[PDB]
Amino acid sequence: HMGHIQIPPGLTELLQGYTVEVLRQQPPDLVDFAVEYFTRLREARR
Amino acid sequence: HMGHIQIPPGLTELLQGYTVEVLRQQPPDLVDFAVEYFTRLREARR
Repeated sequence: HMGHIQIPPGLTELLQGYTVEVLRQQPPDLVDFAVEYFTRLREARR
Repeated sequence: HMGHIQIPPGLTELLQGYTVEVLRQQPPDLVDFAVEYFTRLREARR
């Protein structure tokens, strides 16, 4: 349970957008906003 | 719909932990991991 790699792929871009959203609409809460925004991202293509 | 501030409070620390989790357990997916980890954070205190 130690691992030898420390580079989260697709983590930068994804997070980046976050700052672009939470700021373009400063939500009343992040935790909840993170679950709603991401929970939907799974069905984005829809 | 423009806003004049650009500093998400409580956003750094929160995100920081993320990198500490997604890396200490490289999940099979971030989006879903973001919704599960955060969706639960709301009931953390529990």
